[PDB]
Amino acid sequence: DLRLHLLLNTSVTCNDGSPAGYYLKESRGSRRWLLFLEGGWYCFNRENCDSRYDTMRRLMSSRDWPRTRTGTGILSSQPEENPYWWNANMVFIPYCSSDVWSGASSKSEKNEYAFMGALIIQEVVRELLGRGLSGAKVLLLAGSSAGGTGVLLNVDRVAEQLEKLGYPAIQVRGLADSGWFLDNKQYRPTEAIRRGIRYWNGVVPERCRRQFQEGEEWNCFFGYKVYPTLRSPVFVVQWLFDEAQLTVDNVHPVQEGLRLYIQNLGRELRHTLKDVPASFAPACLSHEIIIRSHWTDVQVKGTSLPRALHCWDRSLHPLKGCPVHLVDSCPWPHCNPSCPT
Ligand SMILES: CCOc1cccc(-c2nnc(N)s2)c1
Ligand SMILES: *[C@@H]1O[C@H](CO)[C@@H](O)[C@H](O)[C@H]1NC(C)=O
Repeated sequence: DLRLHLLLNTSVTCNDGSPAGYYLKESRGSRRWLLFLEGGWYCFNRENCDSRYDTMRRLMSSRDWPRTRTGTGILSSQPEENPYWWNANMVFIPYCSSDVWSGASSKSEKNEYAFMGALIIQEVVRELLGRGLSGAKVLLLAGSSAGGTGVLLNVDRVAEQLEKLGYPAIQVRGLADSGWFLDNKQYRPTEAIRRGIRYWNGVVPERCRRQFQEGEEWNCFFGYKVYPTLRSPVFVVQWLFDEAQLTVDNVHPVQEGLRLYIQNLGRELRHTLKDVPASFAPACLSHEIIIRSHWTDVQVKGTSLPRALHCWDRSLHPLKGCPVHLVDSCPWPHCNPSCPT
């Protein structure tokens, strides 16, 4: 169980002005820290944010949050559930900003909602330094779905923040799960992200912003475009046939047209990962994995995800029998026998 702490700086808020926060389980004998970003889509104007507030309110407010949460998957402390980092200090950061963790805008007389995702991450890091993070050797910023995209948008800013605060020896790294999307042709959101950035006062990494420039910052929400601009090591986990990708593409006895569409999506995803040295991409139809209790079950080329992450750790000190780049080559969902049922 991880215990809730609401942020002492009450100007850093969820969508409705209530305080943001984090859940924490400390491990006194460890210098590794795992900060996980929750996912859950986003909203991009007054009307669809109002709808979200009616029936997805825990993603917009802390008023009804429970005081504890059970750590699962990579946030579990049991070695049998989490062979990778079971003895680490564990942090779960709830997603209550509806902005893919990019926003920097307060609620005010002209803004019905606050969008403070980028500032929530910075404030969590600041307040954790007084609770033991000042002694860390590695800070892994991880996340799933919108939280995986949030890793890509924020990992280098966390590294810069710790450098400027006088902690140049903490190694900052990223783990992006199910946040690597393609701005492809639909079978039957670039615009929704463009509108969202203006609504949220969204911020993107500096080098990516300089490449694409004003009005085109939406490009930096797409992994294959923002990843080459990053300096921190990032490990990319992505199902080749991601369900959120297919939903946006308007895909739901498969005939030739849809067969070719689905095979081309897998091929394109594989192509964007060809030069990503730390990656895990199985040929499955699914969505998210790293905080699932059965995350230990899937394998690519005989290597599990916890093993690949451990091999990544060793590489940051090629390794015999300890691979870090694992991408399936077979071209149809569930051609990998270990896919989630
Ligand atoms: C942060 C990006 O989020 C997503 C997620 C899933 C799909 C898409 C898109 N698909 N087709 C497009 N033209 S954009 C974007
Ligand atoms: C509180 O958070 C706001 C928003 O990021 C920031 O401008 C301010 O400096 C913070 N105050 C303190 C005391 O940390």
